Amino acid sequence: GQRAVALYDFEPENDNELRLAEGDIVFISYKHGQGWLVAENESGSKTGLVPEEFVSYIQ
Repeated sequence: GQRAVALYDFEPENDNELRLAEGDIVFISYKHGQGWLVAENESGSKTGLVPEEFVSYIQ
């Protein structure tokens, strides 16, 4: 997936959503819909939905 980093902490509230902490290394697999990306964690051991505005792509 495409290299990115988490901008803010993200508290899920749902089993479909992936918890983030500010500064986490992640990889974006695809866009699920308006406002939602499917992401994997640094090692690829976990995957889930995160807000589109809570990540930035690594240049």
